[PDB]
Amino acid sequence: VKKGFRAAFRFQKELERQRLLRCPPPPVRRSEKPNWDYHAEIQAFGHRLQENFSLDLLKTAFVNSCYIKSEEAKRQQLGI
Amino acid sequence: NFKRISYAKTKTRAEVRGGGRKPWPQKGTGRARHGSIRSPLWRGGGVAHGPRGPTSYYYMLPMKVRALGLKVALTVKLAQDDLHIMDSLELPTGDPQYLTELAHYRRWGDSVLLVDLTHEEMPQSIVEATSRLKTFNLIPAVGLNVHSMLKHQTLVLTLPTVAFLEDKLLWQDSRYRPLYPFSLPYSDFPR
Amino acid sequence: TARGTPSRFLASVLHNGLGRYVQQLQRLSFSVSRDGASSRGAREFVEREVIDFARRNPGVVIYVNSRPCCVPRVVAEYLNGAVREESIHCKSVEEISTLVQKLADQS
Amino acid sequence: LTYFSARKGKRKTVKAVIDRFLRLHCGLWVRRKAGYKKKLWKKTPARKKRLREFVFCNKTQSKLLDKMTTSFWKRRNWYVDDPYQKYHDRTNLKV
Amino acid sequence: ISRKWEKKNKIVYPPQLPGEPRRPAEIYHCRRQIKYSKDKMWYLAKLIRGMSIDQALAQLEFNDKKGAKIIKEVLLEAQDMAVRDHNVEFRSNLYIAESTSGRGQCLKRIRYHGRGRFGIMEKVYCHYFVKLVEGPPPPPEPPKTAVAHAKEYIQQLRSRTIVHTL
Amino acid sequence: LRNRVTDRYFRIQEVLKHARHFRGRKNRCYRLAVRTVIRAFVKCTKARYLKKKNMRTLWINRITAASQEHGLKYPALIGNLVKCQVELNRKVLADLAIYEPKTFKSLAALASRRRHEGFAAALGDGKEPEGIFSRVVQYH
Amino acid sequence: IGIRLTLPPPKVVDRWNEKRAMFGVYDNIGILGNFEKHPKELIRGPIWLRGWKGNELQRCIRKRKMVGSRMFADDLHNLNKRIRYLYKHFNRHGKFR
Amino acid sequence: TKKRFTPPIYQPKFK
Amino acid sequence: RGHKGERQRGTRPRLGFEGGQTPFYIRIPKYGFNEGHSFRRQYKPLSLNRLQYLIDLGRVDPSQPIDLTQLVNGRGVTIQPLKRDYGVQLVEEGADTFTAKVNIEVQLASELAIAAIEKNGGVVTTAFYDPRSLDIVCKPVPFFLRGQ
RNA sequence: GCUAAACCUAGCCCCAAACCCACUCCACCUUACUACCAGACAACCUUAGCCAAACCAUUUACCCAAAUAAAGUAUAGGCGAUAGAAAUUGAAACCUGGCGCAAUAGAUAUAGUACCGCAAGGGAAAGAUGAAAAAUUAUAACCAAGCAUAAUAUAGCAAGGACUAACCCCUAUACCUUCUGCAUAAUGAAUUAACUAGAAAUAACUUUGCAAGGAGAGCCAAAGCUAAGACCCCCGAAACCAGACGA
RNA sequence: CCGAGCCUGGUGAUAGCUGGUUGUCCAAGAUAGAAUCUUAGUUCAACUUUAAAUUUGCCCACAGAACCCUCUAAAUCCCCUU
RNA sequence: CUGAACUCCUCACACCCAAUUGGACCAAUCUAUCACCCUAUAGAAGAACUAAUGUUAGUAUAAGUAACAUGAAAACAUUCUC
RNA sequence: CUCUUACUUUUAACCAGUGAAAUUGACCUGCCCGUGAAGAGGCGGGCAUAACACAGCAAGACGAGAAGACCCUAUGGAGCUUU
Ligand SMILES: [K+]
Ligand SMILES: [K+]
Ligand SMILES: [K+]
Ligand SMILES: [K+]
Ligand SMILES: [K+]
Ligand SMILES: [K+]
Ligand SMILES: [K+]
Ligand SMILES: [K+]
Ligand SMILES: [K+]
Ligand SMILES: [K+]
Ligand SMILES: [K+]
Ligand SMILES: [K+]
Ligand SMILES: [K+]
Ligand SMILES: [Mg+2]
Ligand SMILES: [Mg+2]
Ligand SMILES: [Mg+2]
Ligand SMILES: [Mg+2]
Ligand SMILES: [Mg+2]
Ligand SMILES: [Mg+2]
Ligand SMILES: [Mg+2]
Ligand SMILES: [Mg+2]
Ligand SMILES: [Mg+2]
Ligand SMILES: [Mg+2]
Ligand SMILES: [Mg+2]
Ligand SMILES: [Mg+2]
Ligand SMILES: [Mg+2]
Ligand SMILES: [Mg+2]
Ligand SMILES: [Mg+2]
Ligand SMILES: [Mg+2]
Ligand SMILES: [Mg+2]
Ligand SMILES: [Mg+2]
Ligand SMILES: [Mg+2]
Ligand SMILES: [Mg+2]
Ligand SMILES: [Mg+2]
Ligand SMILES: [Mg+2]
Ligand SMILES: [Mg+2]
Ligand SMILES: [Mg+2]
Ligand SMILES: [Mg+2]
Ligand SMILES: [Mg+2]
Ligand SMILES: [Mg+2]
Ligand SMILES: [Mg+2]
Ligand SMILES: [Mg+2]
Ligand SMILES: [Mg+2]
Ligand SMILES: [Mg+2]
Ligand SMILES: [Mg+2]
Ligand SMILES: [Mg+2]
Ligand SMILES: [Mg+2]
Ligand SMILES: [Mg+2]
Ligand SMILES: [Mg+2]
Ligand SMILES: [Mg+2]
Ligand SMILES: [Mg+2]
Ligand SMILES: [Mg+2]
Ligand SMILES: [Mg+2]
Ligand SMILES: [Mg+2]
Ligand SMILES: [Mg+2]
Ligand SMILES: [Mg+2]
Ligand SMILES: [Mg+2]
Repeated sequence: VKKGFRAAFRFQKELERQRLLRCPPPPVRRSEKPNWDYHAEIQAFGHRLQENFSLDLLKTAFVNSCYIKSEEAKRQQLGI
Repeated sequence: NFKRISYAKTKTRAEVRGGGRKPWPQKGTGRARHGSIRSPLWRGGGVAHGPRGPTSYYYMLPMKVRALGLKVALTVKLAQDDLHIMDSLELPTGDPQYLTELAHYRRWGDSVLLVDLTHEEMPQSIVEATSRLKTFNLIPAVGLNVHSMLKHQTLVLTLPTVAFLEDKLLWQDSRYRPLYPFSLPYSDFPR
Repeated sequence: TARGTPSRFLASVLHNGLGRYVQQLQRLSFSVSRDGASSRGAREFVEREVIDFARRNPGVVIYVNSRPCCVPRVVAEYLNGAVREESIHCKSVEEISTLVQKLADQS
Repeated sequence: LTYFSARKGKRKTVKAVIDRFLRLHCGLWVRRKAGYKKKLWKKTPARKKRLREFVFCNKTQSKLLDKMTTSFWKRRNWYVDDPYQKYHDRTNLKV
Repeated sequence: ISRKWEKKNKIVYPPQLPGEPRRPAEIYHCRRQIKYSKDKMWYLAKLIRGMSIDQALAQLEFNDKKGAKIIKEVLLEAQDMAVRDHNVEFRSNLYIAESTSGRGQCLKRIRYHGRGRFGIMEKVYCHYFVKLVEGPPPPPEPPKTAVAHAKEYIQQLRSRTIVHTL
Repeated sequence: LRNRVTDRYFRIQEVLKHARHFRGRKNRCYRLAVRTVIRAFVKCTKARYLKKKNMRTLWINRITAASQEHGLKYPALIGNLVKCQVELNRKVLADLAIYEPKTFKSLAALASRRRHEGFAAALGDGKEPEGIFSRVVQYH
Repeated sequence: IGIRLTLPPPKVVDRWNEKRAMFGVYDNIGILGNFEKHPKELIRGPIWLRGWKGNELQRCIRKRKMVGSRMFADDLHNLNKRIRYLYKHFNRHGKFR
Repeated sequence: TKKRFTPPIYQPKFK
Repeated sequence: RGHKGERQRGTRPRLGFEGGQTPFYIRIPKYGFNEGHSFRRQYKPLSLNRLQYLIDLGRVDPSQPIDLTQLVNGRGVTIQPLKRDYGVQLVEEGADTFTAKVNIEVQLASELAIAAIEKNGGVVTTAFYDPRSLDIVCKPVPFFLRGQ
């Protein structure tokens, strides 16, 4: 056994990458991942396109009936 | 490094057991030519260029240089508001929790070096509080050193210690070149 | 290598620049350390540079997560979905200002 | 040369240099001429005149002779009534 | 040493939905440390590769090589293992999906030569791996016909661009 | 203190990743791959002079072919377009012969017209004036 | 091959133990102690190395005259051989003269 | 032209 | 290290070897330049400028007799008895500017240095100290610690 | 997917301190480990040579009773290589620690065993679960070469430029060493892993300190002195001598 | 493997001879000759490298440098200016 | 007319000599102090291998090649041949 | 020997079982002429050319094996002889 920590730590990182390639994880929504603020991401959406959107209206343009129906199912199970 | 002694040592091809006989004839075998089985090229052979301890790293900076580093450490502590003068190291209680709550209220730091003039005149109150702590260490003025001043964030000196330091450190700035060691009798030394 | 690597043809994202120009950089995620000499240049970029960089680029959402770390990194995400991760380890403020701006210009 | 002695561990001095050459504190080495006592009956007075003259050595020679001697032979001495006392210091020398 | 082949019969798939199609059963089996060469055994595992269980057993029953009697024993016990443990209805509805050989832990002995010379001989060992799959043997791929050759050639003639220009 | 290389695995993988697509044992054995990876990088560095050379050879071959369709030779097209102050390079000319054939015939007719004016001037002794397409625009 | 597959146990170090918290103390015992003691006298270890420095040939020569009369026969014989080898290398072999 | 002959060298038995 | 030869193999000849021809340091004849150098007497010079400089700074008081000990105690000279030093020789440098009335004892003195000291009203005397006494006069304290 | 890979202990090294030193019975100098019979044998004595001197022939450092200094000085010497004092001076001293190794390392050592040799003598290799194995249908997988999954299609140091496209087109005389000069049909190399090779004085330079003084007695000094930093490899003969073992 | 045995040790014998000599990047850099039991090597010089100090260096105008003598040679040396 | 790493053009620029020499960086390891998904400033050193008919171990190539082996029948009792 | 032939055994080749050694820079390993460290499968100009095993042959790979024992060199050794 050789003494040291840098090479072992660096080798664990390559093993993780190899493991991910062999067994890639299922994709998930970007909101679930870290570093996400819905209110900040939706303002940039408009400024990005150089348009004077209305936040109240733009937030309802992304809300779909399927999401509302399921959002209620989650509350019923919990009684809220 | 001046008091470091490395004890590492390896064995040369002359100190490894055996290795006196020529392994096989010089010519004919069709193999490489070797004189011993304990040469560095072999498994289990001697170390060509390894440690040959015990090795010492002793050297001395000039007295005037070592005395000047103390001045700089004492000056840097004050300029950075890390030096605190006291009149006496007498605590009301020998509780180590008191000395810890006292350094946090005054915002001294995580580590404090307490310097007293002598080792025998140390109040027992502070001796019982620092003996149980790890970052609140107590030394006599004779044990002051640049390494411990840099390791600790805060430095605490008593008034007697201040006069003691000035006398010792300023004597180097005005003194003849030694005729013989200062441990021998002199006209005006010590004091 | 060319033979040891892949290739592509020159292209754009949604015919960008044809009707209007849309900045492709969509998100910037910095990971600096409160303590750590590696992140010294990243801390000074967050004090004076990042705020002025966000004013100029309102379509980019910038996240600054200050946590313990030995290697600070900046992650750039683009509209097309590409993700480029880069290290600002032991880089001066001037080096991090030209790098972040390069990320904003890319597609 | 012996760079490290086996008893003291220090550099030694070549005593064949001490019996032939003289070192001035400035760094100059003085010597005699090879053959100033050989076959004087076949040599001219002019040649004999420059044979018994004390001459200096060059840079390459003096650098070698300084390596073949220790620091004891490079110290400044104050012998009493030394004939070479005035030659141990250079005067009006530039560069 | 590695023994992953024995752990493949322990994976449990989730129950299938009503609309999903019937999933074929897979049966992994092997024999370790066979006193035989993997190079000689490779010719036997290559023979039955893709065959049916009953056709493979017939070819190995009239083969003169020693490995034949060993593989046939591994196939018979994988056949029973399938119906008894892996819920296979018909024992003949199986085919050889995978069949190969592996190197085993081998020993080293000395072979004496003339003039005081010597060689190092190895007592060779091998493994045999087989995978059975429920169902009939997949039909062999028909040989490429002239219509496919011409259809492919014309497709290459239609995919060629003007290179090194706009 | 005994020090040993702990990361020799990564030192050789940055060489073998460039040898993965090679053939034989020089795609997995460092000793063999290093000598062929080093030759590949040198070939790639010297190939930047050949690419530029072979391109111009390709353009000229395509211009020569497009000029023979109109009864011209490569020197008579390039040389006489310069005499008409038209500074079009081989790359553009070869692109026009493929994607703009009606423009390339106009350029060949211009070169053939300027070529015929040169012959007419070589028969005269200077008295006759210069041709319409032989005039040169001056820049001060 | 040649690289461990797991991470080693963490290397926990106490930076505030006795030996680290009191390192460097009494190094100026002379300057601040009226030169009664010398810092070299605080060094512990081989008696032939206290307050002294040299190369291997100098160390080996010094050890043989200071504790050579107490050394084991095999160790003393090897010391003498080491001094012989080093005498030849330093005084006869090298690039510079 | 001295008669030159190399004797065979056996290896450790335990190998 | 170069290519082959004695250069690369570390087997160069000794210093002074010229390849075989009689070396330079051997073909020169022997002369007694340093014959008996260890038995010659040396005297550290003390200039009148130095002495006057020590008196103007208070490092040597002219109110008491000046001997070899007072000069050493004032760091005016540095005697090396082990280097065949036998004392100090009073030299005449700085005689014109010298202005001091002293009673100095020096092992050697020039005729002009004497005149400069006897002109201002002083006294100069020459005395002999053997190597043993010379070490005691310069460093008395180390001698008083020997119980002799 | 096989073969394998991976591990942290065993103990070891250098110091310090302390002087060290047996046992049940029985057997053992004859052919040792052999209960029992007439004997008288007795110990001491300059090491040599390799090597250096570019040969060699006088000569060529080897702890010898206190660190330092005197001093590489006196002195010796084919007065060459090199060797080399003393008078005198006079210091410190609290075992239980480590900028030492961690199974090709560190003791050869799991052992002076196995094995080789008539004998003197030479002399190895290796181990790895877990709190529990009275949990063994157990501790996941991912990594060298080598193979397998998966033989092959004109043409060429095997690649590069590229290309819609693997190949086809175009370009291109392996590497190290050694040489006036090597694709050379000159040397070495099947490959993987691990191990495997620049050690220091003199002076000078650079950066601090103090300064006609410097230095923590010694020494140097006509700006010097103190301190630091930074320059000198590995394997290999035939041989020579001493002392043992062998008809 | 007896032109004189084997083992251990002196011994890390010696070898001007062969072989080998391990991270990245940039830069300057091809050399009259003398001596030597010396020509398979070494030392000095010459060339080459680094640091420092200082002032000239290269190119070159006239004028100028042998008689004896067979090639009445191509040229050189010296040299302000530029 | 073709035709270079010559030269121009757009941008950039320390980025093509052996031995030798000077300089700028640096992997990993240990120590001091930081740091705390693996780093920083320093101090140290058994500090870096495509080559020594290199050392040890593993596995290939040659190669499933060279080579090796059991007299006959039968009731396994026995008999037969040599 | 002219001048060889036939048969038997061994070997041989095929099946089965067991299973070495020297050698090996990497190889996708052709011919002619020319070139070149002066004798080319690898360079130049031409010719030839789907892929692949087995059995034979010994012209070449300056084929393998042994750091040429001939020759010269080394201020390298040794044996013998001698005014
Ligand atoms: K040397
Ligand atoms: K000799
Ligand atoms: K061992
Ligand atoms: K050749
Ligand atoms: K050869
Ligand atoms: K070759
Ligand atoms: K080679
Ligand atoms: K007998
Ligand atoms: K050679
Ligand atoms: K030579
Ligand atoms: K017949
Ligand atoms: K042949
Ligand atoms: K051959
Ligand atoms: Mg030995
Ligand atoms: Mg040897
Ligand atoms: Mg060892
Ligand atoms: Mg036999
Ligand atoms: Mg070489
Ligand atoms: Mg040479
Ligand atoms: Mg000799
Ligand atoms: Mg004495
Ligand atoms: Mg071991
Ligand atoms: Mg593999
Ligand atoms: Mg081709
Ligand atoms: Mg190399
Ligand atoms: Mg030649
Ligand atoms: Mg060539
Ligand atoms: Mg060839
Ligand atoms: Mg050769
Ligand atoms: Mg060195
Ligand atoms: Mg002899
Ligand atoms: Mg003898
Ligand atoms: Mg007999
Ligand atoms: Mg040698
Ligand atoms: Mg250059
Ligand atoms: Mg001679
Ligand atoms: Mg020569
Ligand atoms: Mg001029
Ligand atoms: Mg061109
Ligand atoms: Mg250019
Ligand atoms: Mg440029
Ligand atoms: Mg780093
Ligand atoms: Mg570091
Ligand atoms: Mg190393
Ligand atoms: Mg390796
Ligand atoms: Mg090797
Ligand atoms: Mg064959
Ligand atoms: Mg056979
Ligand atoms: Mg038989
Ligand atoms: Mg067979
Ligand atoms: Mg070979
Ligand atoms: Mg030819
Ligand atoms: Mg064949
Ligand atoms: Mg044959
Ligand atoms: Mg030879
Ligand atoms: Mg000889
Ligand atoms: Mg000899």
